[PDB]
Amino acid sequence: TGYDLSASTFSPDGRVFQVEYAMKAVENSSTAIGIRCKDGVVFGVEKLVLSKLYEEGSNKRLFNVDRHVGMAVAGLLADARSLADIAREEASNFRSNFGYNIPLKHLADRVAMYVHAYTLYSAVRPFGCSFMLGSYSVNDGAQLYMIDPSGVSYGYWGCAIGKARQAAKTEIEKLQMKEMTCRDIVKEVAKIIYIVHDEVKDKAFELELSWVGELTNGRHEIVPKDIREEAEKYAKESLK
Amino acid sequence: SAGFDRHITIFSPEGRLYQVEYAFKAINQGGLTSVAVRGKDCAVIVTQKKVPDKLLDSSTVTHLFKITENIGCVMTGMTADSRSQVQRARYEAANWKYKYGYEIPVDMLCKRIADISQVYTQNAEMRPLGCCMILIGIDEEQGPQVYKCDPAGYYCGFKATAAGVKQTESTSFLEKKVKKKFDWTFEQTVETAITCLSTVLSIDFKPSEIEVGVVTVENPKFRILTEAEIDAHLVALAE
Amino acid sequence: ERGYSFSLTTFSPSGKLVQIEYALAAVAGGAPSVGIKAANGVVLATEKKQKSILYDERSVHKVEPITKHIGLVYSGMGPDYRVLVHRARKLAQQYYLVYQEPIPTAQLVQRVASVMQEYTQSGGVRPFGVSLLICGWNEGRPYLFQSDPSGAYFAWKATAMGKNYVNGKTFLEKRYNEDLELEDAIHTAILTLKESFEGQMTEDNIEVGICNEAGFRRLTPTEVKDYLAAIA
Amino acid sequence: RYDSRTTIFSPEGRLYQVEYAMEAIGHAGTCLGILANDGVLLAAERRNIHKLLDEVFFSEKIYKLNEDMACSVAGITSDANVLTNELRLIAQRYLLQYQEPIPCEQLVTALCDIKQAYTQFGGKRPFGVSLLYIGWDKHYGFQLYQSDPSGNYGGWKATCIGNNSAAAVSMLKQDYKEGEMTLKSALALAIKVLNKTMDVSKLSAEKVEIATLTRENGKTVIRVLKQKEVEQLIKKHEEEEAKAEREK
Amino acid sequence: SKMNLSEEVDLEDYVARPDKISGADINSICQESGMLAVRENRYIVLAKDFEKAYKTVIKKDEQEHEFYK
Repeated sequence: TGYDLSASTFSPDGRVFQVEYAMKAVENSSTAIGIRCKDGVVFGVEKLVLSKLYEEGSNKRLFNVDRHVGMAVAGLLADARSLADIAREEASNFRSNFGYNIPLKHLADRVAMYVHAYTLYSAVRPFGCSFMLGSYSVNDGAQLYMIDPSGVSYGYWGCAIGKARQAAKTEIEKLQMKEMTCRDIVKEVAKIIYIVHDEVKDKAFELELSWVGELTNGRHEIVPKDIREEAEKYAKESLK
Repeated sequence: SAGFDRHITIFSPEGRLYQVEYAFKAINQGGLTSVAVRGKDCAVIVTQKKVPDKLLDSSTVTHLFKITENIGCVMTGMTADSRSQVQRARYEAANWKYKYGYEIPVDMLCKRIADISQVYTQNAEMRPLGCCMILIGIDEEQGPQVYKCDPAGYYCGFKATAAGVKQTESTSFLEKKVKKKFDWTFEQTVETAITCLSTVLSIDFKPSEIEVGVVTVENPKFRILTEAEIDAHLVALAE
Repeated sequence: ERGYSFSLTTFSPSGKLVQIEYALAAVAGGAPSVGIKAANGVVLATEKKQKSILYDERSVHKVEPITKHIGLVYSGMGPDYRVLVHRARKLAQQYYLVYQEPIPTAQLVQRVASVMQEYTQSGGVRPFGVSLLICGWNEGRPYLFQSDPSGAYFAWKATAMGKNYVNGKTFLEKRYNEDLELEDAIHTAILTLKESFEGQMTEDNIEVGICNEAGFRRLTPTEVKDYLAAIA
Repeated sequence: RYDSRTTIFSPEGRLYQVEYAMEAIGHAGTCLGILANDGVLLAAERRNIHKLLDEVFFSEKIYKLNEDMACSVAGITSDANVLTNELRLIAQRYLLQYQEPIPCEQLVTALCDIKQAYTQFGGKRPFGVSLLYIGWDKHYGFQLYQSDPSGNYGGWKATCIGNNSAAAVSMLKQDYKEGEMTLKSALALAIKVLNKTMDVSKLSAEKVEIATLTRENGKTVIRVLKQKEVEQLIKKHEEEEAKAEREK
Repeated sequence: SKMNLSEEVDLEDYVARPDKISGADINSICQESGMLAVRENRYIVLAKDFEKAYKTVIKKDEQEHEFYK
């Protein structure tokens, strides 16, 4: 109280409260997980359908930053879409000024610095969305970076963001992502998403998958339905 | 007295800037501690590498950021602000090299960084970067140099220094240590840094949790010690 | 009148720009600094105490040169002193470029004070929490001025700023004579700092610099050592 | 309250910040000027008379603006410097544009316009400096001009600004003979007024500056009285006071 | 006077120091000297513990955040 009204005021104990509040906004959203294969990165988010009138794909949280980069936002969807636009702009500028695809580490660092710049001023508020970036290229392998409203971003072997972050993390540790390929790990991602779902507080959800790896020739695209359905079947095979 | 701590540009009745002090207190939020020691011909920095999760990529959690080949840094404090400050430092070093030819000395480098921090703390436009910057680098005619320089914009040269949650105890240990004149050798410098951090932390210092970077007169290039050299230094330290 | 002690662009009902006095109080809580003008030169002396032996004493110098014949000593906040010395150097170089003559000390002080005043006229910019003490040797006569965050500048013959400045001022007007010379001025600065100094005054703990006709130069630790040994 | 910023109007229609700035002027040292038939002068009091303070400029309170203008200063030192620098700038700009000296009132009007703009636009505090002006011009000759922090000026024959202004002005109005004052009589009156305007007795010469404006052979020489003539005036006033008490 | 003290301690060594410390500081110095002597199971107060107590009490700056000075 008193020190939490603006993003530029330090608390007496020394913590920017607005950033923590924006974090709490992210924690209020649904779970989005990304698992790095031995040979790629797979994205899966739990997209709740708020009303049945929607169009089985409206306001999707899976965004294509570039040909090889994918984003799996979780949080305030307007801020997430704006951040996806900023990431696309950064990737396009990097490609235009340097001639080659932006490395995932550099893109994550730049988008994080853009995010962190919004926790520095009183006239702007920190972003209310947390997003994870994934890409694959034979030159530098598979990378997966998660960026939260603070602007901090390090690579992850496997990360979750949203309400059931903790449960998704407990389940994802018992997976040996170091050696598995991006084929069965998609079924695993579907199974974890189905485990992390309340189903009595959240009425329904539409599972959407995404990946980038060797089997997608280094590009990021929507997971094909002809194997997304089998991932869903494996998820149903698990009782929860 | 307590009403003057909401804007950085407002002076306390006793003549203090409370927002700057709060930013200083924000440095300890990371829960990490970094210590830097200057030898006769080398400068060694070590810092905690906390990975409280098996799924983190330990390669990307490193707090040692290389400003240039002959200038290195360790950043303690809030992560995002520290990363912004290192990007600014790299830009400043590159601009100095482009504008004057010769590489920027370490003191001048984060003296410019501290000038940026000070202009931040004077004009109330952005919050000061809650991150302490510790610089190293071999400089000609002056030997090794390590300068710690802070959000307030205060920069100084140190024979040894440290910043983080466990700052005062580590500085007291170094005071007890840097009073006995002895050959400050590479081995001895790394050993004394590791002893400082271990004793202040009261931790056995498994090699996976400490990350070390050193610049030497013989090799004036910032080099980050990998697992093998860190373990060798620890075992040489124990015996 | 606690309601008017926040903004810099408002007048108190009594008519006091409260933030200026607050910055002055911040200045007076700074490190001691004393400067004396002798018949042949000017002496600037500040104490430079680190919290530990862990600090390189020679890395940061409280006494800095502006031109070949202008010095700077401060009492207050060092980070503000750095921007102040940078601005003073730029103003001196601009004057030199325009007029092809080393900038007069009075003119340098006036321009520096105008820079200091520039931060005391708008909300959102903090007054410089540091007061400068400026030496100089112009037209064959020594100069000594003090510039405040208020923007006011005067022509102190001899003064002490910072912590325990009252004691330093009381020592002055007692051991200060208008017809002294450079060595006596150095000695007077040494004793003036001494009674405002806690602990032993080492060659690293006190930084001095004379500002005579030969120009301003920061005395090396050897000269401070021999001067202190003569005093001690 | 209605004094949060200068742009706020009180319900009665009073700029409280402006009134605060004017009431603050009394904190400044005493400054006064007397208009005589053959010239005009200014008198100032040095509040800071510390023996450790060197006097190098000899014009800390009275500033020369143009070859035929001068001004006394009372108020905030930084604002004082800013206003005098702007005064010199306006004077030289008018000289460059018209190639004739400023008719005094124009320069005063320029300062008053700047000050009014400062008290009108938001984000700027009023200039807490009230300054007297002296000068000679081809249209009306010797003039004494007064400036307030609000930018309201006015022609005057003799005023006082600073400490104990009201008493000095009242005694000026009591014992000023219109159209019968010479520069010597004006100096004597200024010394008499400054004697008991300030609480300090004996009227030390080191604590008082006087500058006089004269019209000699069309040159308009601005003279600041040195310590010798000031001390001579002090002794003259002392002997006059001794003669006055002889009747007692 | 009431303390046991020792022959080797010379209070004039501590008095002549330029540090400006109040009478409360003197009392604190002496009490810390007694505590240091008692901690080492010694009933006599010597130069070393008195010096260490002096140094401890003299240290009053604490943080000061390094830029106010």
